[PDB]
Amino acid sequence: AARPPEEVKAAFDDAIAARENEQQYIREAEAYTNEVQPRANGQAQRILEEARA
Amino acid sequence: PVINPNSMAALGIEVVDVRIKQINLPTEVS
Repeated sequence: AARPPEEVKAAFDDAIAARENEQQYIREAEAYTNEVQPRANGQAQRILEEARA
Repeated sequence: PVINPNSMAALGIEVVDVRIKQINLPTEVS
């Protein structure tokens, strides 16, 4: 075995967790987009109906 | 019919099967 010391092992684990968090941020951004767009569509329909009225 | 000294055949041992039971991640990665 050629493991690095424990102190830097913590940093190695942090780097792997950083990769996972990097993926998670993009996932949340796509979530925000998919959430926000339908609300815009609904507001557009609402203002169109208000104009008709 | 030469037997390498670092082989298990140099000893009286024969390995018939090697398998992995479970592969886990460190608790931070998990």
